[PDB]
Order: sequence, then structure tokens, then C-alpha cells
Amino acid sequence: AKHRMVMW
Amino acid sequence: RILPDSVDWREKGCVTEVKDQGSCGACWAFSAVGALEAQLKLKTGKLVSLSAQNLVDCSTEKYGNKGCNGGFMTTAFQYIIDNKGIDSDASYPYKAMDQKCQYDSKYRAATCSKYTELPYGREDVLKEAVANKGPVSVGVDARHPSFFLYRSGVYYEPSCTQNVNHGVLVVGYGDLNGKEYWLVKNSWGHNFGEEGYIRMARNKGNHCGIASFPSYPEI
Ligand SMILES: [Cl-]
Ligand SMILES: [Cl-]
Ligand SMILES: [Cl-]
Ligand SMILES: [Cl-]
Ligand SMILES: [Cl-]
Repeated sequence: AKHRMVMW
Repeated sequence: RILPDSVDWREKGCVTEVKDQGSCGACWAFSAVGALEAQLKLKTGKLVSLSAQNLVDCSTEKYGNKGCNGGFMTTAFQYIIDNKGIDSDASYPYKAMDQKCQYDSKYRAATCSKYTELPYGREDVLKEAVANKGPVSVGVDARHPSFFLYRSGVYYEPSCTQNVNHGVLVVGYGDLNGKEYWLVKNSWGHNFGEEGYIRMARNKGNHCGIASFPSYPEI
């Protein structure tokens, strides 16, 4: 469930 | 142990200078080094900025991390454990771009033996960890200009979700005239927020996902 820290 | 009403790890000299990630999605690496910096101070008495660049360059595809295109604090910790060290910021300075891995064990400033992930959404457990263990790496939903333009007070964003996207560091907690908050160290330089910090709403139903994915390392 963790997402990269993608829409940056 | 009784939990304090307020905590500020800056008052124990466990928090380094605010950094500026520039035009590079390396927030995950700053969050990870910030959490480890506190543990290093507790362990050795020395406050040393650790190399976010070391992580961008060297903790890569094997850890799900993509340098200036994002990554994970947890797997950053695992890289430091696997690599048996991380260099100091001064020896491996930050360039806000992906580079060839250049880690040199001669300039190792810290190690990491384990990390711990906190249960999703539990602000009570997050409070306990900040009080008893140290600063905690977290993700928040920051994809709102209200976050970028924050200036002071307790941040509350009705448009926020628990889907987090931006890595930061919880260095304390408290309340501002009864408005409870988390004290958050960002990595957007000193011109952001309150000297580089933002106070984010606490005990408001996991506001902006602040307790969605917390972790902290130990030495
Ligand atoms: Cl983002
Ligand atoms: Cl960012
Ligand atoms: Cl969003
Ligand atoms: Cl800065
Ligand atoms: Cl500055």
C-alpha cells in the first residue's frame, strides 16, 4: 500500500 | 513512562539544519537521513548531517528507489543496514540530481542496525514513538498549494487525503492554544513555512496521512 514518496 | 504533553527534539540537539532538496524528488532521502541523524546524536553525542545524495545515488532499483523521482524511507534504512554505513553530507554533498554511486567507507558517519514501521493511521502510537524513540519518518499528502504557501499556525487542509506522496520528518508535537499539532521538518529550505518547519493538525483523523506510514531507524 506504500507508494513512492510518483506525481512529483 | 508517562507521555509528555509536548515534545521537541530540537531542544535535545538531535535535529540538523533544514535542507533544500531543490528541483529533485529526493524528499524520501532527506526524511530518512533526518531520522537517522537523531539516533546518531543519541548514540554518539555528535550531531552530523548525513548524505541524502548517498541515498539518491546508491539506494536505487534494488530498493524500489528512483533517486530524484522518489523512493521509500524504509528501504533507504535497509540500504544503510545492507551497506554497513552512510557517508556524511560534508563528504558526499547534495547536488539535486542522480549521480553514479560514490560511497566511500572511509567517510562513513553513521550505521543502521534495524528499522521499525508503525501501524497505519495510529496517531497515538506515532505520539508514543516520537516521545520515546526519536524523530519519525512519515509521508504526508502535500500536493496542495496551501502546503507550499503555509506560513504559520496549525496547518489544516480540508482537501487532504490519507494517500501520502511527500516524505517528511516528525520531530515533535504540541498544541497551539489547544490546537494540537505535529512538528514537521520539511526539506524545502528555510524560506518554507516557519523556518523550514510546518505544524500539521494532530488527532484530526490522520490528517493528510501523517500517521499512514511512519518508520524510524535505530543504531
Ligand atoms: Cl509528490
Ligand atoms: Cl517534494
Ligand atoms: Cl493528492
Ligand atoms: Cl536550506
Ligand atoms: Cl536559508
